[PDB]
Amino acid sequence: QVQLVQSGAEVKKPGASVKVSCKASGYTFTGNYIHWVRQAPGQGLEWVGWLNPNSGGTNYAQQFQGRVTMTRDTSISTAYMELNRLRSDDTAVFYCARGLWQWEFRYWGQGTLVTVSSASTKGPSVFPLAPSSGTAALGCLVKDYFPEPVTVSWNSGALTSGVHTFPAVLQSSGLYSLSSVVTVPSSSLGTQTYICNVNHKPSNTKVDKKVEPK
Amino acid sequence: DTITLPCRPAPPPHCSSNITGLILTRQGGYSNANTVIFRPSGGDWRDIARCQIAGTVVSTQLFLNGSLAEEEVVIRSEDWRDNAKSICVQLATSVEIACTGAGHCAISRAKWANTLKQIASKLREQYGAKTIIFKPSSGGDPEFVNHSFNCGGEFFYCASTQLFASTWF
Amino acid sequence: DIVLTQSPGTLSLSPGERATLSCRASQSVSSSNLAWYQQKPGQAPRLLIYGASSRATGIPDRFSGSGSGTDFTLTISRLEPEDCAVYYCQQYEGFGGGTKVEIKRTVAAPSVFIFPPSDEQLKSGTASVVCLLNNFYPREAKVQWKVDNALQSGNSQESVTEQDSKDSTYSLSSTLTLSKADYEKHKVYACEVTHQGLSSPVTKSFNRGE
Ligand SMILES: *[C@@H]1O[C@H](CO)[C@@H](O)[C@H](O)[C@H]1NC(C)=O
Ligand SMILES: *[C@@H]1O[C@H](CO)[C@@H](O)[C@H](O)[C@H]1NC(C)=O
Repeated sequence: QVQLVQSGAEVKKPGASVKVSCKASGYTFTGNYIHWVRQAPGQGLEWVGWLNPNSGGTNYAQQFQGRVTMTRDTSISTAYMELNRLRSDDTAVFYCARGLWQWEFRYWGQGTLVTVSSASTKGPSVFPLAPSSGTAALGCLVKDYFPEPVTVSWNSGALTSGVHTFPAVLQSSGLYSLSSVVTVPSSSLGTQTYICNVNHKPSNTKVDKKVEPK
Repeated sequence: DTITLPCRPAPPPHCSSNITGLILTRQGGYSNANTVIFRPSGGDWRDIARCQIAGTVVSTQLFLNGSLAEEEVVIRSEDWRDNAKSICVQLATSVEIACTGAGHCAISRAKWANTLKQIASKLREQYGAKTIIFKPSSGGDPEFVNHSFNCGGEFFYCASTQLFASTWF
Repeated sequence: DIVLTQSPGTLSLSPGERATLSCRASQSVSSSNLAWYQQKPGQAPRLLIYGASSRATGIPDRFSGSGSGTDFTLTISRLEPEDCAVYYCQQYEGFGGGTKVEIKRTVAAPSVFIFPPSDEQLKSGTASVVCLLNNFYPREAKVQWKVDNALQSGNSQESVTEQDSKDSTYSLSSTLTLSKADYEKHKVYACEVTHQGLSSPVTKSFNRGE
């Protein structure tokens, strides 16, 4: 079966460069062109360029001509895509694709997230969203962390109904932030303990903030 | 006065040929103005074989000792809107490339610019009255990034950078 | 060049009805190079139709394609809840803007909550006021921050969850970000929510310091 496996996610600073790999298997690597498609967060698909693995020839999109370079290594069936002089707006997910004959992209890689930021790895601060005066709402504010992701759990998986963990938003400071909320009965307050479990793998941060009224 | 192309190894004078056609790749993406860019073909041997305007000489980018057009330049392609399909250019008047023997083959500057303007004229009939620009090869292995050819068992690589660097309005 | 315009930007349909996604080309194109894709959140695009009408291997027969010239149509005969994704059309290297197919349900009004900043966060010098909109449909909702009757602008960010896999509702959070100095300069903090499910806009407010 034909499959494409790409390199892992990358965190680069503005002005640096990144190189993404794409290993092919299940077919003759020199028989089909390798394309690359870019997708910015929440945006559409954008074609970057194709590469002929047999000859090494490339055809880059005009908007990427100058900063992109695509090469390959036939002995490992791996294609490469390098993007130099990265900017903040270059944060996107890069896919490598192969067509049935050319453009009918039936085979895609899993994608490679390339985030460009001058921020450093930082753990989040967990602040409570205390309930006040049948249904009451409470939650936790996971603020100022980098990079993504951050997992949230309530009562170590014992409370899942009515839980809403919002997607992170990129603040103007370069740090991410999100909130996790849950609606509970008003009578359950005071008697029932509500713990939000926040984990941040990149910074090895683990916070168990208890949400209380008042 | 002439266009000197660096070649490796040194082609002997008897390997001088007649340029009868080109093979091009239209650069994709979205341009900012009415400009269409062309480069030496970024494909492989399949793009050259399906041209069918070549002779017994095996060459890349430039067709040496091949079929000439009867009256005017004839450009052909399988899809003019598929940038992955090469554009086959067949000249009507051959352009002679003379190799000295010290590692450089010569091409007349004026007679190559005359052929590039006729080529840009035929290209506007397919892509509208726009600005036609020729740019060097986007890269690749030595036999395809350079103008390569065989002659008497040997294989020669000539850098074609100076041949594709003009703008026609 | 070739420009592919997809309409609508977001298509809402009740479960089980027919979907109709159009792809308009700025010029007359050949049907042999029209492709359709499906991309779910967190996944790569999946080829559905190639050559305007040829179905790819493994694709259910409820997907269909047709059209020529400048109009092309992707048809989902019976919309399944698993069919919620973004759909693109392709012409060589050109992609369409994408059409989001979501589930259309009855109007659900949001439950509005407001949370003052915690005293711990005020120690660091920053105040975050959160306005919560819980379980509402449709997605369109207007949230306005007003501090001492002054409409705030440029100091709040919204975040919306994906459509719930069971009730097909959305939840939204609006976070007003102020410093401790400016947060202590005012008394009344309110967010007003205007939604189709509310007979009148709902206001949740509080006084700094109760
Ligand atoms: C092209 O033809 C000329 C004239 O017959 C000949 O001398 C030359 O060797 C040929 N070129 C090649 C590359 O064989
Ligand atoms: C090109 O063709 C002309 C006309 O047949 C001939 O006189 C000339 O020698 C050829 N040049 C080469 C390099 O073969």
